[PDB]
Amino acid sequence: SGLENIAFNVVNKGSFVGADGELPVAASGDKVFVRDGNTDNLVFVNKTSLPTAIAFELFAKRKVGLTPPLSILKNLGVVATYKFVLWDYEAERPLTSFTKSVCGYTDFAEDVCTCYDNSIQGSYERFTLSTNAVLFSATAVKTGGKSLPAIKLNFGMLNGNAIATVNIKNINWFVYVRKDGKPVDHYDGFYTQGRNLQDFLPRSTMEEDFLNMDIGVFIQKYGLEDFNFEHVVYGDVSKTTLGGLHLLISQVRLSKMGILKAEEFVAASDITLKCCTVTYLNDPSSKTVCTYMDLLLDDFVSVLKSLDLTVVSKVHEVIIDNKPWRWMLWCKDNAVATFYPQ
Amino acid sequence: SGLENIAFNVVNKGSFVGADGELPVAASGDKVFVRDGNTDNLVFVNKTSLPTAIAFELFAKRKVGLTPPLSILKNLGVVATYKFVLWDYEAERPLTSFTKSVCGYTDFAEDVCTCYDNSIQGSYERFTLSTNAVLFSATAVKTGGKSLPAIKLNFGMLNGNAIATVNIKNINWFVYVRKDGKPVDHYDGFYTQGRNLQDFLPRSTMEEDFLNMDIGVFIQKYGLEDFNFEHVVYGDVSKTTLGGLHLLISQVRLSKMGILKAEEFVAASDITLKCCTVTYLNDPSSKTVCTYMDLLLDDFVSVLKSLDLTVVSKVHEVIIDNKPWRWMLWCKDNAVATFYPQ
Amino acid sequence: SGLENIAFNVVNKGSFVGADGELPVAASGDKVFVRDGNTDNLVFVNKTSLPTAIAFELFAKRKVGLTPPLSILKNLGVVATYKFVLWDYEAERPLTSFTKSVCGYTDFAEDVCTCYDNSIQGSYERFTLSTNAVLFSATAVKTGGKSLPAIKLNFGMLNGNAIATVNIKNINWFVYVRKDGKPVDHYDGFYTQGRNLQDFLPRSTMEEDFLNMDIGVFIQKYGLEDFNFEHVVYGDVSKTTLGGLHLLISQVRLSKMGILKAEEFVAASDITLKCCTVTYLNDPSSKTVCTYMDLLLDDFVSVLKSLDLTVVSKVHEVIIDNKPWRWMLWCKDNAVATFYPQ
Amino acid sequence: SGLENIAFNVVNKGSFVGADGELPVAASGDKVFVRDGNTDNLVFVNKTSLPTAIAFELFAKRKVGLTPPLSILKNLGVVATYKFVLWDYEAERPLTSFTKSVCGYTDFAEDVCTCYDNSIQGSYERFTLSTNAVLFSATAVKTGGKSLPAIKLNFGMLNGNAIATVNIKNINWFVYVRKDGKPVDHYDGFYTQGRNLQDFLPRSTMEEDFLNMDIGVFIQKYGLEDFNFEHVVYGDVSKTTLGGLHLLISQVRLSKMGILKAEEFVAASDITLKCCTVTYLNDPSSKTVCTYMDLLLDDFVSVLKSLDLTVVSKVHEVIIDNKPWRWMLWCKDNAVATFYPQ
Amino acid sequence: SGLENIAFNVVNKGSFVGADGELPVAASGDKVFVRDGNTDNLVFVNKTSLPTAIAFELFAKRKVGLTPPLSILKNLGVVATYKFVLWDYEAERPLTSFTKSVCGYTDFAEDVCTCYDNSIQGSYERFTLSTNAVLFSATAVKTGGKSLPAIKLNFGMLNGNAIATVNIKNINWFVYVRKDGKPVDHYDGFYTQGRNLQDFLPRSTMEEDFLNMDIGVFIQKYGLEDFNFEHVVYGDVSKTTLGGLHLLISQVRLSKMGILKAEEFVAASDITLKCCTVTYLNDPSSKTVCTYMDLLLDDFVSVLKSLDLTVVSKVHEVIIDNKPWRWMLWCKDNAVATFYPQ
Repeated sequence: SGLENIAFNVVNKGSFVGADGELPVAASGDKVFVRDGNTDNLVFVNKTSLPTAIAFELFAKRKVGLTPPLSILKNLGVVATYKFVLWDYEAERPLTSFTKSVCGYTDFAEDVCTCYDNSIQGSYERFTLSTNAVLFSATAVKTGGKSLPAIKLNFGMLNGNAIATVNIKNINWFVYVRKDGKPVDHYDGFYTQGRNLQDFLPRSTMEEDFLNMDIGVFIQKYGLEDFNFEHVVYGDVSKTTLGGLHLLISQVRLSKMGILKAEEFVAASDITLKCCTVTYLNDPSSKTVCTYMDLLLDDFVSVLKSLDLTVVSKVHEVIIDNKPWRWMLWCKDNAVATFYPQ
Repeated sequence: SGLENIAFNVVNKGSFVGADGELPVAASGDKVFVRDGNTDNLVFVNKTSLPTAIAFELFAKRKVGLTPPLSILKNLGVVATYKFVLWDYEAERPLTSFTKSVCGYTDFAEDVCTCYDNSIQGSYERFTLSTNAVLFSATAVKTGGKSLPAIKLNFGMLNGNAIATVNIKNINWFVYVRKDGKPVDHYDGFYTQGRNLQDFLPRSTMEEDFLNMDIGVFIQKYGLEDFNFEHVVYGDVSKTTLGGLHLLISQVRLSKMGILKAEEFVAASDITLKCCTVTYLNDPSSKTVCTYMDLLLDDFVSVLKSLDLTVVSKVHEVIIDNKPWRWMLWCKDNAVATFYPQ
Repeated sequence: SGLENIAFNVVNKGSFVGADGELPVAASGDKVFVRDGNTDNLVFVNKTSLPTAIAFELFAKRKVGLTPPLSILKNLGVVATYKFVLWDYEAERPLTSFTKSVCGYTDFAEDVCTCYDNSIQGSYERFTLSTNAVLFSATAVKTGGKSLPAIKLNFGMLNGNAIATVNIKNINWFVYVRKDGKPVDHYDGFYTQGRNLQDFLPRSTMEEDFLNMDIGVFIQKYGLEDFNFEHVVYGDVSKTTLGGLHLLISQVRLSKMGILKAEEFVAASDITLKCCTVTYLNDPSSKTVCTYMDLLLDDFVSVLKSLDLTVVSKVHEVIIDNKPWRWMLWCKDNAVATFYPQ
Repeated sequence: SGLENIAFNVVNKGSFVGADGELPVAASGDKVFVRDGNTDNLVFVNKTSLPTAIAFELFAKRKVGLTPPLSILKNLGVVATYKFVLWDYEAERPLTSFTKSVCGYTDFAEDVCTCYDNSIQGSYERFTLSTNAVLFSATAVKTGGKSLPAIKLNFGMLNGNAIATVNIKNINWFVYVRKDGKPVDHYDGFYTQGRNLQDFLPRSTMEEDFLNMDIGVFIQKYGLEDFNFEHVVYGDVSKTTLGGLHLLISQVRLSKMGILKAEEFVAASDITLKCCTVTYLNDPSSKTVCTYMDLLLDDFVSVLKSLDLTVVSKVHEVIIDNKPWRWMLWCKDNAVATFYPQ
Repeated sequence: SGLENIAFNVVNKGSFVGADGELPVAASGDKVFVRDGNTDNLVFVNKTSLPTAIAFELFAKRKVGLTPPLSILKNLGVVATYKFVLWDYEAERPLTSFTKSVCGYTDFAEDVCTCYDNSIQGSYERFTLSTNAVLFSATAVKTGGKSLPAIKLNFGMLNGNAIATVNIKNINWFVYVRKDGKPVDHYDGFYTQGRNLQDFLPRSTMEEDFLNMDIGVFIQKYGLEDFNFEHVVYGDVSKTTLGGLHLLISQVRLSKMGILKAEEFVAASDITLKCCTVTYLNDPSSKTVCTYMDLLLDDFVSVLKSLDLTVVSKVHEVIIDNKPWRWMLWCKDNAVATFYPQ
């Protein structure tokens, strides 16, 4: 019921909930203001390529609180969301430029891979009829008494903050794909965790141990002697060009030791393969193009312990967030020399 | 009911009429667009200091078709309009920055000189109760069987075009003032006509005659020999500095003779005293600060024929659009030498 | 003496002090630049709805160093400041859109509730003549009686940073109201402290103890057993929906235990009742609409210890920053169940 | 004395004249507004790449009224103007991005080819000392009866309008060059007239005759039979590709016959060689790249009657506005076939 | 090869490296977006006074990784960089508005003081021929074993992060000046270190000691009793006006003790003399205009121990970053009272 009503919701409920009320609002350049008697309050700054009042609407209509991770949805070719929007809080930007039944300006009429939120009346039915589509759900989906083959997540986001099953608290997402007119049989692979350098929290004993233990002690405990962990995960800050360092957790640990900067090529929370320029001040070291992923450390190790250490170079395909990724492996004398994506 | 509904009205009815329907719209910088399937149509360009979507709303809510002239309303200290807006089509801009019960963003809560349109349910009643306010009406206003003292206009505007009573067609506006808590007794003076150089049409036989006749013939016919009409109204293009030329109609006539440019200091259709830089190409002449008014030529003459030609210099006060204006008169040998405003 | 002079002051003294000198300046979009020979330095970014050069001037003319808290001024209906501006450093914005004798573009000629700074020549006189106005000063007004009912503040701001009387350092503001033509008799209630989550420093032994002590120990020491402090102030992070948490200090303590995000609905330092979306990562918990105020913990307690624990539900009115606020109280078996604003 | 004072001058005197007074002004995007109590009036729209308040200042400080033609000044490599600005009314833009002693933001400290206005105290002295510089003056500059020789113009501009010596009215400019540390000996060539298609007026009997006479009659009278005037100047509208048409006056004549559009490649009034896409509706014909110059028809003809009609192709150099221009000449059987610039 | 190719490089390599590939890009306001199928990703936000696509190009063409400190280059009057740009990461802005052979829009044709990067083919040759120019190099420039003498730096920047020779890691820059047509003989003075308050790391045992030791212990160890170190460097937070505090390291130490804010007057990383408004919350104290420099503590001390403590006031000239700086010295009874720049 108009921008004045949406402003009322955003100011009083932090998002559009369908509350009654109006505030005077005007977009002006990339800013949204609300007239508060004798003062104009800034309530929104547009970092999208959309018109400001539009970006503001979509932000107000984002799914608030508990949300599914973004990169998987992006990876499944999601083009538009149905009756909600998913906000990338890191890039400041909806998941895509397109919606369905959200906003006239951005609505995308053509049949296309659409993402449905099971918590919303009728989205399941529209999803099942589709040739290509994705469904997510706080719970599983069935027909029979027995269910539907599924992507099962034991972590998620909360108002754009990374959260995990953790005192005993269950964080679950069920994500379903239909493609070329039929359910996808099965879902392989690992899932990126969606954490960031500043707010990183460990989600496994092995991760706890990586951050807390001495190097030799951690390597011994988990039997990693043939994987050049000191290079590949710990990072080698001994030359001016910083070696390896290819997980998020690598940065986390090293920044406990000293001052570490990581400058992301393109700010985003809906991407699997990440990349930054990384600088370590204390023992001056940097790597201009530092690829990395936030893989659960257990999963990464599990990948290492399935590699052939006898070849000199192979390219291995790892399935992460539902997509094959090319990881280069250099070996030497039955130990890993380097292991990196691309 | 939201910008999408207002866009629907503007695109299909040229203004907001309360039609049902929605078009996707977004302001972007100083432009308004409507999404037309695969194309964005530009429907509005903002030349106001207001936020673009706001300026667009107020424009959509302007009084359309037959309107009262603007400069009188401005001159009566009008601060806000009640339940409509008056659009200055020349400046591209509402009459003031303020409304009442039109638009949250621009609404002005405090009691102030408000302008009411009698065609709108309830505006008369609110007007009568006010300490300061203005009312306009297609017809007169009474209590008794006998009426209300009034500003009576026999001309007006039509979608921002100047129109006059003229085959037999009546153009009337009745404008009423209440000030310091009571009706204004009486209304003196003349009214500017609101025409422009390009679209000027004569409204009297004398005006017809000014444009059509020879100079000597026109002067003789109307007995203007002691008023330096050749200088004051016809304009003297014989030196590089163009003399006199102090009515709109002066420009109109001279531009029939040759190429005349008139560059307004500040574009506006709600101002009484006008001013431009005027250039005549054929017999190169110009006047940097050329004051002028669009007075009915009869009224101007009537003012001349009430001046004392015996003084060397007096400043005369003329009442135009309800305001005293200072007109300088230099006389010499019982004829006018110069007569100009300021 | 023009924008060039104001730029000179801002660049060399961080504000307009009346220093002589000039620097080439241009606003461009929402930015202000200074030509430094071969380089344009960005000196200001406009987050207000005012034109950029104008927002820049008012920022340059803000009261620098020691300043009174803002929300009380806003609460006393202050519309404009006389010969200075109060900068909200959090919103990046003058206190209101209007000044008096500061800047032409923003000056507000009409008689209205004006705020005067006693340190400025003549402000007290103008204040005393006013029908509605507020006065603030480092010292209190005296006259045998003698003082003049003033909301004696023992804390303040300092370049937008919260500071308190604290080694022995006095921070005082005296704030006077005239309303409907006469001094306000008396001033009741408590005052918000204006601290933020990141910079929070305790101001009382009780506050020191809330941050440092165990829960049971703190509750016992202050006899809070019947006030559900574990829910109302400590916060309950045990479900996905985070319970209670209704003071700034609540967030402060919880962020010492783990990673706590607090996303303000509208950034401002001139508002009394605050509100955010709050997320706790370590034991995943969040509250979408989390009302809170930064009350002195002693005062809040004092409020608790004046409630009737025998009713099931009452709405209590508490006076904070000179305004009645509705606080909801659910009781159960003579102990507080919930106590929150609205 | 500040933008407020400059706004006062522009609104009341149409330019900066040094009048006392202030109006609240604010640039906002590419627009400048003045607060007129309850209304923001648009007084300037920026079409320059300068910041808006700056472009507004330079416009206010332009030379008003009688001005020298622009393209010659541009051709003499003028980089900055001393204590004034020259406004290109067509492109809406100062002659260059640079001034000296006009505006801090655009001032150009380095010694460079500067243009001086003899009407301005001290400009002649600074000009004479310079290594490279241009001087213009409405009076010849002297020496001892005799003179530093000059570019002598018998035409000029008036508030951006083309004007000529013409009842008996003298329009003169005297333009002087110093280059590589010494007066320029002498000045050859012709000068473009600076007219436009809409406001074109003839400046010679030959020009009068070209517009008014029949083609054969005009050609015979002036003995033009061997110059393909019907193609080169009249233009050939007989095919879909419109032939020749290489003078302003060519367009002028043709637009008297029917509807002619001429879309300039780059709007400017400071350029000698012009170019447009030209379309004739009545007998559908167009030329995408139509080069032309506004040469005095007598001068153009004078150039024709100094060509060798015996060669098949030569490139001739013509001096126009103090610069050599390459004109291509195709001849056939001792008559011109084509004659065009480039 | 076009903005699309530059976007490809920035998104995939974090800068322009000459990689092949294209991404659709568009600047819009002060933002640059890349079309990623169904989504527009924000890749750059313009904080410069240049047009956005241009600022974006210069950023992509910055020197990446190991770079020379900026303020010295600025101090040597550098106007343009040859075939690279130096990015000020703090102000978000090239070092100047000008380049040579980088970008057409910002290229500066005229001979002027140019900076050359020895790592770039042909820059040394162009540098040597120049009348005024600067050259930097990670290797000393030679002559016959010996050398054109240089500004020798044992510290530098790394992707905008301050770094020093430091396990054993050499950070060197060699900076050479030519002026008035000939090598500069010799280079006196000290060099600012380019650190910031947040990322400050000590570069000397004395610096280590200043941060870690007690005040008396530090002063005694280094024999500083006659230099009012407690005021001049430690700072005096005991009054509401915070005394002395004239080094970066002063802030660093104090912010270890409690909450210290330092608001820079103009954000920059290319300036020697710094200045801010500094506020200490815990013991409320602030200094509006707080001048400071990040000098190696050893160098500052070295300057102190070369002062005459017998005068009451002298102004001392100190050479820092190749420039004389006026430092005021007040003495009293053969001990320093105050010592500050300006």
